[PDB]
Amino acid sequence: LRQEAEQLKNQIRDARKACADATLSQITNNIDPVGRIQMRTRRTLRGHLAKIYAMHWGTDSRLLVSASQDGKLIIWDSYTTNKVHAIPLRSSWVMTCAYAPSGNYVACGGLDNICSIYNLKTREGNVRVSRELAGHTGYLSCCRFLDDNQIVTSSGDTTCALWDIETGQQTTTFTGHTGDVMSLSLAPDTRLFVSGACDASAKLWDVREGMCRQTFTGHESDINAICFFPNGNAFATGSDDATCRLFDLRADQELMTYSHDNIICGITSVSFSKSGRLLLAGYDDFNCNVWDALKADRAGVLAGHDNRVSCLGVTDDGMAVATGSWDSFLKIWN
Amino acid sequence: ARKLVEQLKMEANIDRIKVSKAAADLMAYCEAHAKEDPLLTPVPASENPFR
Amino acid sequence: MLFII
Amino acid sequence: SAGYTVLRILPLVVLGVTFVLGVLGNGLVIWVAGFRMTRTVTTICYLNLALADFSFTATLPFLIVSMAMGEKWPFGWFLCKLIHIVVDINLFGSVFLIGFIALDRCICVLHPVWAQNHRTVSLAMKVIVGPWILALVLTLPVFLFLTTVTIPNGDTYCTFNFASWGGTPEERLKVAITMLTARGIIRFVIGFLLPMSIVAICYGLIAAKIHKKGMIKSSRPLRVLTAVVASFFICWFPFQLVALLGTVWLKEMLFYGKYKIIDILVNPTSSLAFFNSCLNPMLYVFVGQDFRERLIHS
Amino acid sequence: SAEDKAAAERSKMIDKNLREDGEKAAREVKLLLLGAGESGKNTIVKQMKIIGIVETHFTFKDLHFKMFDVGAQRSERKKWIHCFEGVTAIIFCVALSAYDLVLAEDEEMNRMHASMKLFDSICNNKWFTDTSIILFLNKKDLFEEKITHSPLTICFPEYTGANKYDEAASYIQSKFEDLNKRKDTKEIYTHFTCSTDTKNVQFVFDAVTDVIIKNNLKDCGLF
Repeated sequence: LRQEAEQLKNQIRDARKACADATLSQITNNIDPVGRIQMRTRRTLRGHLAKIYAMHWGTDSRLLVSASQDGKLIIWDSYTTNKVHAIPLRSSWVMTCAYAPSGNYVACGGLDNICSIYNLKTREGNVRVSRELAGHTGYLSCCRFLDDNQIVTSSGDTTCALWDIETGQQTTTFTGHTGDVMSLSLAPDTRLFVSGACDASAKLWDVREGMCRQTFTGHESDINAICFFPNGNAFATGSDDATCRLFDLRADQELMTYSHDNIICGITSVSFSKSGRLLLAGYDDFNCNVWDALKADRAGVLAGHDNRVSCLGVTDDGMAVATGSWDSFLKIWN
Repeated sequence: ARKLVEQLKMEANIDRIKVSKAAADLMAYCEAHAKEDPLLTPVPASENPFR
Repeated sequence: MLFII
Repeated sequence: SAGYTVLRILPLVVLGVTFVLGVLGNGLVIWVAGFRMTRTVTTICYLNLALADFSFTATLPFLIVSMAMGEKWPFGWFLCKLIHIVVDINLFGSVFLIGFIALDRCICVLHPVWAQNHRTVSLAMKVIVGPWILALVLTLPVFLFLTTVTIPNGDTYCTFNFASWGGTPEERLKVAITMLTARGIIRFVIGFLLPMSIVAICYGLIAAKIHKKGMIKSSRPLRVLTAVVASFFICWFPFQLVALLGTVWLKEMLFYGKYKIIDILVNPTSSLAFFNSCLNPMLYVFVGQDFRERLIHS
Repeated sequence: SAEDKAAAERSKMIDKNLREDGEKAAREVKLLLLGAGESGKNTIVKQMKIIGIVETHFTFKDLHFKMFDVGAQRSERKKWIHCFEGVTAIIFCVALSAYDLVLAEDEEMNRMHASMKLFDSICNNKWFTDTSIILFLNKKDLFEEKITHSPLTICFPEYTGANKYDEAASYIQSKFEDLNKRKDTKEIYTHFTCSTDTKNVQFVFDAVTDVIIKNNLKDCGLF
């Protein structure tokens, strides 16, 4: 078993060499470069009094949810900087937040090991605790809503599990990681998802089957960010080694690396534009960098955050890119 | 041990499309959707809800 | 404050 | 005399450098603290002090050009009233804000529990705008009893006039002298004795507590405390002392003029007080490490 | 527009509630506990439990404390240790009678050395470069009788002698303080867990009061 396991691992690399014919950057040299992108802070959301760790963009491209360790979950009207709701969290130690695609539920999680879903469509008018998902021994790092009924939550206990809000119990549990899971992203068809863990490995998970469909090992440090390409056939992971790596699901290859010499700080959050050409990744150097997903050329900078940027999200319509940092402000870019 | 080997064998039998084909296919998606990317192609302030 | 006479 | 000529020219350059330094420092302090970091009670006090000093130094060149020509006021009555009112309000507010910062630091040191619990932003705004109300109350005589007076020679000096209020030369003179004495007493007591006693006691108790509890890991805190106290004293005490000496002997000065040294000694003391006002942003705000870091990052 | 005004008025009402709640959140002392392996963390909270992360909130001498326990967090510490950047103080618990004891997970590494490694990590942590540490040495009653049977040669070979409670506790306390590489900015308030009433919480109140003074003077430019 041990003898063949080493050869099996080499077999993946051996089959990778035959697949590795031409790099993504080599083919895309002839394409027209994006150039320089000038994004200005259109709106600054000043409603938090503590460090902000995660945000999620709504499907309507109007309402976004922001999570900070102040004990409050705020629904932001990004168009007019209006606070739709101010959810008082039972546990202030929240590091992730989710917004339902329908828009009726928001889920927050953190070191309390409980993923609490909140109902924004209460008849009385005040947000109440709809559910409290218990069953994770490790800290909740990222939660994403497949729909109103099902949610997938990544935890620090090395296992990410799929949950049912109505049932309140784990529908299935995904295992196979080594380090603590930090980031999770859902596919457009919600039939697949990936989880970034501390072992510098990205695992492709099948929601229905519940087993690791595919494993990617190209990073060198803790993977804190991950996000699929809009087409769903590729994804980019942001790790602590200051390198964004693009992986192809259909190729089992490291497509190309987005790294620079001027950056040595880790990567907190990554995301893609509507077309997926602009890979906007947050960093620990107090500013965000826009990366060309096809040539690794830095196409812009989103400096202006007083503290370290932790969350960065691209809205579905592509109107804006909201970046939140530890200075308790959210900045709306364009 | 046994669980790790089984997971490795499951991913070993998958179909690995050549990276050259994957790279070309990935670029095709960006070309088609570049016309509707506000970040790549800025639109006038009338279209932008953010002034 | 000012000494004005 | 050569010495008297220097004694008159020196206040001009003193107020010039005072205006430049005050405007620069107050603008930097406002732009940094009031817009590029979170609101704090100490931050609120710093913005109040910076605004008072900036509003004072904004009108400083008018006083500079007024005393450049023997206290003549080249501008109109309304402008003289506005500038004098603004200067008096800003000076009283700045002194009251120095006293309030001393009191707030004393409260934070002696009773940290009360500062942790009962010291909030809204209460800070109320108790920081209260001193502005006190400054307006003390400036009310400048609001009322100040008009422009033109001498027969053609020169104009907008000083305190009492023809309308009195209506009788003896009664007008009596009202003038009693109001001037009351103004001098109020300036000496509320302007100087009230804050200086507060500043000395408050900073003294902080030094006493920090020495008893042994938080002194460096000489910098003691240097900052003694710098604040010494600057405030050596700047305001000469001016208030000269004003008190002038007010107590004002009958002789107006009737005969036995003590003419006060008339030429007011200007250097006022210059030193204005220098204190302009150095307040450097002495109070720039000492903090967070503000310096924000400024160098800017 | 009337419709936007109603929506805007809701934001102002929400903004009013946020600052009032922020005042209540900023008037309470936040404390973090570290050190597992029967180090006395559970013992400490018992005397100060008058009123995921185990959060307890008690008020002593009109000062509100809000303690946090991360013992149940068995994952990587550095992935979430930055969440506590800004706490008033860190209450570290060390079992005095642990030099002879060995960790259950690893029988080749001393339990006492493990406590120093974790204590040194948070002293050298970038997120706690200025936060004072209220170090607590627990089980002093159990330590004063175990000191005679077993010397410090098992844990500290470089021990001169004087196997007594007074001498050994000071050496153990001094060893922990030597791990504080950021001197002149972090003050370690070492204490022995006393069974007397109100004495254990009094030291925490006194230590937090000193930290509050230092924090207040730092923000006003005095420090």
